[PDB]
Amino acid sequence: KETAAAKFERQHMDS
Amino acid sequence: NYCNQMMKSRNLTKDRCKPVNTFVHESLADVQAVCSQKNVACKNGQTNCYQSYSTMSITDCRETGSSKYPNCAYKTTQANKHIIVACEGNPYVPVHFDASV
Repeated sequence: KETAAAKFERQHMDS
Repeated sequence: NYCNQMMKSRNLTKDRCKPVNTFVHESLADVQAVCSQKNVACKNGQTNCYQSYSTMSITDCRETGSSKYPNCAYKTTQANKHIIVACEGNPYVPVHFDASV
């Protein structure tokens, strides 16, 4: 389901 | 608290307390662009890491010494620093947060 890039986004992105 | 709120909502501390985690308040497009900027070695020795040319708004979330599941506690430190991310795939996109200088 969750890929590494997707995981990075969920964990570190807050535009 | 921004860190307690954000970590929770992002499913980060729903089943445990993550000791530390940084949040980047720049657009995703701008953070993805770092994968073609300054090539540097990750702290582990790997070299698929990239440092951003300019500083970025980020918030460091660190558990306090008192924090213990289910009651995680975080200290919120907002700052502006260069970010260092590890990149992989096609396209070359960030997959890990290495550090912030």
